[PDB]
Amino acid sequence: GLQAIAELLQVDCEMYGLTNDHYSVTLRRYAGMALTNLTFGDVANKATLCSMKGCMRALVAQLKSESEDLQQVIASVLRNLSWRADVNSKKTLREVGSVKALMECALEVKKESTLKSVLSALWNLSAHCTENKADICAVDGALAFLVGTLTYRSQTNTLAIIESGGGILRNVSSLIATNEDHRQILRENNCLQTLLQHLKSHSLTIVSNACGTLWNLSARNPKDQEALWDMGAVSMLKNLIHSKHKMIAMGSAAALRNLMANRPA
Amino acid sequence: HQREIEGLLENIRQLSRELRLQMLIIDNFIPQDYQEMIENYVHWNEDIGEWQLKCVAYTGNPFEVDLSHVYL
Amino acid sequence: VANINDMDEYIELLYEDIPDKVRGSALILQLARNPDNLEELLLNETALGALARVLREDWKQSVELATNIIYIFFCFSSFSHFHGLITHYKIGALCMNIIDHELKRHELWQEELSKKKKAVDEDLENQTLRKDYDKTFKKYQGLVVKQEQLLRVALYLLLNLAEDTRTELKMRNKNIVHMLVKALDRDNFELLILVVSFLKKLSIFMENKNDMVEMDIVEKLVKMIPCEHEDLLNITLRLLLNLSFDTGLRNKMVQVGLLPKLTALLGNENYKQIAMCVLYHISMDDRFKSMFAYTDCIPQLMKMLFECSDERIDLELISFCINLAANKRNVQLICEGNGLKMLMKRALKLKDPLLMKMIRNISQHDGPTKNLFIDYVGDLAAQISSDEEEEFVIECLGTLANLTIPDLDWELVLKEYKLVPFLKDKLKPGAAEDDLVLEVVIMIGTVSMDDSCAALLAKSGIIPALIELLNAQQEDDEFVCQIIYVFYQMVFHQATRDVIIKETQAPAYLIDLMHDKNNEIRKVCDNTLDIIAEYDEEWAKKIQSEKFRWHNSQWLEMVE
Amino acid sequence: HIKERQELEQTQNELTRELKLKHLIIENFIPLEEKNKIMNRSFFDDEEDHWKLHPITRLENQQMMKRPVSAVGYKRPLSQHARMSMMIRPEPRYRAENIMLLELDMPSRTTRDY
Repeated sequence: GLQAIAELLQVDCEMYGLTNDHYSVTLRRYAGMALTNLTFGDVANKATLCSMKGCMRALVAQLKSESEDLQQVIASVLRNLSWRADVNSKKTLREVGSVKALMECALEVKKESTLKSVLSALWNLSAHCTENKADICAVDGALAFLVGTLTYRSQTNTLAIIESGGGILRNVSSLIATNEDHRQILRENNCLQTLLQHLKSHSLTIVSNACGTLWNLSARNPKDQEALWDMGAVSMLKNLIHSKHKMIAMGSAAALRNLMANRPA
Repeated sequence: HQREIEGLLENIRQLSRELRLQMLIIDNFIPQDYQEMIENYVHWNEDIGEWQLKCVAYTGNPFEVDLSHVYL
Repeated sequence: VANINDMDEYIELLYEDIPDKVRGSALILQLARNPDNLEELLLNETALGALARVLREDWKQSVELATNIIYIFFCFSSFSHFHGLITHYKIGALCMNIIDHELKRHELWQEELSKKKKAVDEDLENQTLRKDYDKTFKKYQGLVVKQEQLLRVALYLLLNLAEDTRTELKMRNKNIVHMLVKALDRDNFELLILVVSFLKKLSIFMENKNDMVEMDIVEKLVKMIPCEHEDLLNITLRLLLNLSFDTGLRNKMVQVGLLPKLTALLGNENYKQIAMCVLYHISMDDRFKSMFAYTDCIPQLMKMLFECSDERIDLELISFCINLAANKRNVQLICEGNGLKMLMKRALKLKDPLLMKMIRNISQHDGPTKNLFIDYVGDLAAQISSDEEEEFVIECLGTLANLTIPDLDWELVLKEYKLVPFLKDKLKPGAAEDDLVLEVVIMIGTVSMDDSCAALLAKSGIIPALIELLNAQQEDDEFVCQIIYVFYQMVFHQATRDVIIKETQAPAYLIDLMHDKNNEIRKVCDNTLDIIAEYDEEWAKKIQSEKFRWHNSQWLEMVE
Repeated sequence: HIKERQELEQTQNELTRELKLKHLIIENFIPLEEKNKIMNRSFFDDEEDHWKLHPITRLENQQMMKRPVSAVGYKRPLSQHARMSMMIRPEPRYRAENIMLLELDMPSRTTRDY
């Protein structure tokens, strides 16, 4: 059934391309929901779907369609494909370039649900290998929007999208820690200010993400270190050392360690 | 409908008993002043149906015998 | 018999005919057996050299020629200076491979004799079974007897060279102890005793012990300590005494089953000291103390403790008994048949602190041994009034302290005896040494389960002394734990609760260290403050406020 | 009936509202040990329709706690001075057990027979 649905979807997308016909959109809706339902929690189904290169080649092109519901469904499908994927599936997902088309599409996404799906799929993919982080950092206007989701005022008061944005920023900040340009465009929007406040946040996931980012950015540069020193990060980073959650503890301790090595002299 | 009302009343009674017990525990642990201070740092999210506690990441929650020295 | 009084024409025949080598060796044995001929034999040059030369290869086939190895150099080896000539002629090194390949050939003989019984299916008194089997058995018996004697005298010369540290180090380099333990499997008294004396000589040093530990010795000596020869048991027991130091060897001893035979030897012999020392060393771990009481140690220890007439009873028996008393299974047997009464009588007829230690260790237990102690409070309390030095009063005091029966009313004891003023005086930091004061504190705690003494304790001014002691001895967790436990004792008796709450700052000192590093001190503080909170609401509010300023301390610091 | 059911459901919503308040406050600010202590102590009174506490001193199990074995880990309470004296001095006065230090059996003179 899964293979039959994937085959029908890929042949439809090949024989019609990017079309605005309503019936084709509804058929692709059915197919996408079917794949998301069928691939949920099935490693074998995920591997089978990721073995079909034509399927995901058809899928990635759908991100550029005018219907944002198609964007959201393709994002969910790529989410469940990238979640705990094996080496072959991760490499195959990287090959079809889903990262670039997903993250470009997020800039054009207007609906909250579609943006949540796309950013969550990016968060799942961003931990696979450093190449995904490279593609994320290489899109024009990429980091300037990644920082913009931290201060997102959600319509339904949900913290899913901000959690996704913090996770992506933590994942991709390793390359942000090596080049001055990315750090500069981060400073242009006062990213550290929104990162420090995330330590006091209502959600524990947000605190873990902020600790990871503070670990990554504060290392190996004087300017961000003294900027964090001016805003008093040392007090809240020291208070978070003994946390029960592993990621929070390591992030806070390491960030305080990097700040400690640069005391005024 | 009588059985439904009786079950609803029983649920009310159980919930009241449980929350009274919880207030008991909160009285023997947390003072009233800091019960009030805590209530100013918590918010209700109706969409998710759960509380929100700011700074949720800051809450509190030789005599062995050794005779090995004898040999050089 | 050919008795001679001269030399030559005897060592001359020792390198020209194999059958007469053995007769020449016997003649040399007879010549060297008496000591007055030793100097003449030594002065006979080229005599030991020829013996060594015929000795380097003729020790593998006849066995009877292996008599020629020693019994002449033996009497030389009884003197110190001849050891230099012994290293000159290198009898030790050749003796090494002598013993080694005799043991190898003994195992070879064992395996051929064992495999020669496989032909029992058809017995016909011929080469298949019997006949030649009888001949092999006979030559076996002769060869094994003579070779056992040869090993006996060879390792005898080995002991006579073992006095030197360097010579013993060279000997231990050659891996002696392996073949030494292998020779222990033989059945003949004298060679075994030489083996065990040699092994005891090596057993002081830890290098030879480490060469010993890999191969089991204790299992081989298990079936041998019931042997009939006195010097054998003496030196074997000394050897086990040297082997008890190592912990691993001692677990070997316990698991093999050496304890019953050790206790049997401790029954009644001339081996009291050595067997009892070994048994005491085995006792020094908690696991082996329990195996004693299973009809092994026997209550006879109490008997020879009761007989011994002197002002100071011997240290060994009292130490063994004290370490037996660490365990309830031994302690129940100790007090069987009301031995505790004569234990009192001995303890009190003279100042013997060691028996007091034994009965103190008896009294640390919940069982009926505690119940019997209720009758001795006056007899103990008489000597509590600082009468016989300090090393005596501590034991009596501590023995009384561990006597915690909630039904016993102590106020009679405190007013007749026990010197409540001296209890208060001892709490002064500058009064006495800290162990006595700590024992007094245990006393103050253990007199407080009785309500009648609550008013006395409240009036006596003991609480200020306890508080000053806690302030002056807050560093060590033992004093803090025990004083706070006295406070726990003494709060809920309705008379000292008021004093502690309202007159003294004790609950503040309980607040300060509610959550300390040690689990027990914190548990006692928690239970005492829980008991305080019910009768007093202000300290309850403070009890919440503190430890709320500690439970969420970083939280509050971040808000501030 | 519909109005009564709606009012009752509002009551349930507010009840679990404040119940979750208490649960979150406990799960963030109150340890598990003290929760267990108060849970063991407390008991509900049906006559007065409110929760009460059994006083410790008035509990039925008035059997009193058992004295600590040692705060330093020994078999009996032990002063620091006693531990120091155990370490330095051979005096059996400060020890519960293991009071005698036997010596290694020194090797005697080798003369037995034969």
